[PDB]
Amino acid sequence: GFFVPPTKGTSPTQIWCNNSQLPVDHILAGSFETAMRLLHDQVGVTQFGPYKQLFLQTYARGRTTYQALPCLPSMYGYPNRNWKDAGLKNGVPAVGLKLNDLIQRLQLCYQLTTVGKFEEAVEKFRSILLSVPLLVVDNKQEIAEAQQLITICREYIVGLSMETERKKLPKETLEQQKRICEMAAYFTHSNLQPVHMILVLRTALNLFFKLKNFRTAAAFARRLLELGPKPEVAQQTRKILSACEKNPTDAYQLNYDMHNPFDICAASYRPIYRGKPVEKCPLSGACYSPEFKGQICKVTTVTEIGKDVIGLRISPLQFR
Amino acid sequence: DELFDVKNAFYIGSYQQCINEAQRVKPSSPERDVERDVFLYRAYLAQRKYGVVLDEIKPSSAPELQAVRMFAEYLASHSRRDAIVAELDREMSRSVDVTNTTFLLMAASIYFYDQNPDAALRTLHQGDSLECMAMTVQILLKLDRLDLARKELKKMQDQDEDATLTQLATAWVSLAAGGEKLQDAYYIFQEMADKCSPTLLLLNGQAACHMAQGRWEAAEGVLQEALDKDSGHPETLINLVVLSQHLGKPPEVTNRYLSQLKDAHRSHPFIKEYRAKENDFDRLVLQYAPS
Repeated sequence: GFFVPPTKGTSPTQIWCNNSQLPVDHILAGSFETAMRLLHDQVGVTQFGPYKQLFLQTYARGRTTYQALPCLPSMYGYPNRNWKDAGLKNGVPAVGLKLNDLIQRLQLCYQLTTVGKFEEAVEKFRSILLSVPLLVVDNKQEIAEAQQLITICREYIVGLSMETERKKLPKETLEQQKRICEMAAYFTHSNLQPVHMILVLRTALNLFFKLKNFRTAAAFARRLLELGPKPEVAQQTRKILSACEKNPTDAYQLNYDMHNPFDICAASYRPIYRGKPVEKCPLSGACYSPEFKGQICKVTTVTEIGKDVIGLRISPLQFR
Repeated sequence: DELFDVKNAFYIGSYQQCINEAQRVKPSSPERDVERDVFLYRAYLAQRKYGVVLDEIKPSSAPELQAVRMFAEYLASHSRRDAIVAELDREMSRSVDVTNTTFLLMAASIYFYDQNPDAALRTLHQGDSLECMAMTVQILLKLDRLDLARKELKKMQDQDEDATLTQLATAWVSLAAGGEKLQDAYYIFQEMADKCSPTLLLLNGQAACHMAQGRWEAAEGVLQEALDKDSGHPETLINLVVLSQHLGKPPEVTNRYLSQLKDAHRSHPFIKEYRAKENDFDRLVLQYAPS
């Protein structure tokens, strides 16, 4: 016999796929269809268009390269994160994106918000949100931070998106104005950080003051002061608040309850109280009124609103 | 061996050095003179100077040179490829020479590119040189059969434990083995660069070994040095892309390296693959997308 053509062994990238349930690991292996399926089932990704750059970019860092014999096609290397104990069967791809990287980029988002560039802020924010399911976290608390990081992103995305619309609506009708005040007050309930929470409270205060809805304005004034704004703002706020006390009454009844638990409709920008029916993005936690079930989330831009899912998977720990 | 330097310079990747020495060498045997010309043109081929080989190697040239020229046209003319493989198939079956190792190496090379590992391997199986063994090792590795590769290695390990060809082969196998073997590979690449010279080939070998283990910062330097010698060197740019992302560089950086690659080699296999990935992604978007 002597010469027998040898049969292919299993490729390193295939090994990675057979070894992980983590999306990024499959993207790193070039297994897009497999990666997309994982993202579709764990979280509810359905519109993968805005995930193109993440995939290609992630994929481009998957394998190193080096030459063997001159003139022949070069060799590819497949660095493993567990290179020490990875046999020729237990390898899993090196990690090229970490939680800290995402948390760090959050600051540019915070900056952009403060200086009023809401549109760019939403991009950076969305960019981080979509990147969380591409992590490979180590411990259980690191998994909580990832979930909390996603939460921050949607909170600001629907909050800022709502605001940019309110600024677009017309301000002629009394109705048109009651609508603006309402939206402005809804922002008041977003969980941003103090420096921003203050900026939106400051805004709502003015709107409600002009709408001669002084009783509700006084409450906004008190919540703002407790946040400890800069001196000038605090002073202005005390001034408006004493004005409001001369006539502690709201002219018009608005569709807003400051004491009844909300959930902003990320599409219509209207309140969905305590136990009312709501449809939520399986990934961002974004909320929508039942009408929108089955539609592509406006916050995530790639997710399906009604979709039932396994849940975010970014750590082997999550597979007991 | 009077052509020891010439060949060695070739294998470690410093082609100009190979070409320079090839010319300083004096025949001293119609055999050696042919062996020399063979490496001279193998070197021009490595530098992608196809025209030089196609024009200078004429019909009356030795059969060893003809083999080289065969690979040269396959490499140069994309259209002439199937016609070449066809003739190669015929020559390979309708005849039985094996003493001509250069022919086997060139023929096996064409088969390698034609993505026909079985034929390349079947051809090499007939050869008997140390290079035939190194090429067999390379192919076995690309076939992901480290086991078959280890066997061939020892085969050449028993024959010449210190030949740079055996040392390079061992490094490839080590890189494939992973784990501890990674440092072995690093040292042979480093020693080689130290003794001979730091060729783009050897520099990237070192970088691959460092990155295998998670030493991204230590790979920085070798990649910088390689890039400084040739912007547009495929392996360097690719490794830079990978390295940039691990060092946390601005995403534009990774992208710049990618674009730089397209500039230097419009049709490199890595560029083609990238394009292919873009394609099935668009295709897959359509598959999941709402109607």
